[PDB]
Amino acid sequence: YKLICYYTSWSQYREGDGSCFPDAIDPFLCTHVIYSFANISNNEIDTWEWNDVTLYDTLNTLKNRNPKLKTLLSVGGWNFGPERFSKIASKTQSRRTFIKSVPPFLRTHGFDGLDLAWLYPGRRDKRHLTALVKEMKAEFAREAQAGTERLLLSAAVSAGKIAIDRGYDIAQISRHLDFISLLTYDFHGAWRQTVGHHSPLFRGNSDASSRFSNADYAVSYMLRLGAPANKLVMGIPTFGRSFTLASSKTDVGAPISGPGIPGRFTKEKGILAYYEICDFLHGATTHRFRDQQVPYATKGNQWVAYDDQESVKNKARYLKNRQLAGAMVWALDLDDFRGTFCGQNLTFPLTSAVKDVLARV
Ligand SMILES: *[C@@H]1O[C@H](CO)[C@@H](O[C@H]2O[C@H](CO)[C@@H](O)[C@H](O)[C@H]2NC(C)=O)[C@H](O)[C@H]1NC(C)=O
Repeated sequence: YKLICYYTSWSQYREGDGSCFPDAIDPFLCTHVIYSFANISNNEIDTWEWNDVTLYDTLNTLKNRNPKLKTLLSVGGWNFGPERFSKIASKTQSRRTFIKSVPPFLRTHGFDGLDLAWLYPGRRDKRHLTALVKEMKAEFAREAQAGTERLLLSAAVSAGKIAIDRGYDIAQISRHLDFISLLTYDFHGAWRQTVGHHSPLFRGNSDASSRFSNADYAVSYMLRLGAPANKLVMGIPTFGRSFTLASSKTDVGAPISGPGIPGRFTKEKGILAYYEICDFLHGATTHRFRDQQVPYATKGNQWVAYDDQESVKNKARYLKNRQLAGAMVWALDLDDFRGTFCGQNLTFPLTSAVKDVLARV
């Protein structure tokens, strides 16, 4: 089983303990660590933060304590417009140029592969996404001839039924991708003003409207579309989505007036690092959707939907029973990397909870 762990570039700028550098990562923890967001300029992959080469080096030295460890670099992300990806991939000339620029970059900085985070291809992009994966992989095979190890190629895909039908040809890109990561956590997406859990596991059978929103539906679906189990990796979140209530009501359906107030370290609306959530729980009321097997908490006029050690131990357990390739964890930096925020003395409590279940066969 694989344990893919995303690490983000901008977690270095957080104040106090919130700050995080590749330095704090346990090398023996995950199998694959995906460094977050490279960029594109003049049609070639390129750096993003001023000090990326430095940090590239720090992350890639962990492979010195753990040789089994594999690291990849990711291109795209939410704050990277899709029109941008879309326009590189639809002109074979600008496309072929980006591809050729990739292997040497990865090699110079010591990455074992590249990851595509084209955040949401559209109806008009399905065909080019395919071209890009196909051609990119071809380029990696041809390059392994120089007698060095073949660079890995992966992709982070949407888990929303309508998004998968609209922009992905799952059957095709699964042939060329080393693994596929399922973004199974943005379900109660950005819109609608009702309280709800962003990463529920099941249908929460007490809910009738949207069955397409949950890890289970998403997974079954991808399998039907043709992606093979041994390439699928299920996304697990390490952050919580927050709302500012608009009434005394706190149960399913309750009205929302907007996002939740920012975390003291995370500084961003509607979001909360896990270590922040640990502090938050003090004086907070905790509840747990039995149906979807995921917890939520309220305190004041704030309602937080999140994932704890056991809702996570559970998602992990599902993943195994359906025989998938492994689990993907979004942001080791959003977890309690110091281990001084969530009661117990453990470091990376959530990510290691997943690793425990994954390591028991
Ligand atoms: C990522 O690469 C992009 C595209 O190369 C960089 O984009 C910009 O470059 C110019 C100088 O700032 C601007 O005039 C343009 O707005 C812009 N091109 C676009 C958006 O089409 C961008 O700087 C890079 N991002 C970072 C953080 O370096």
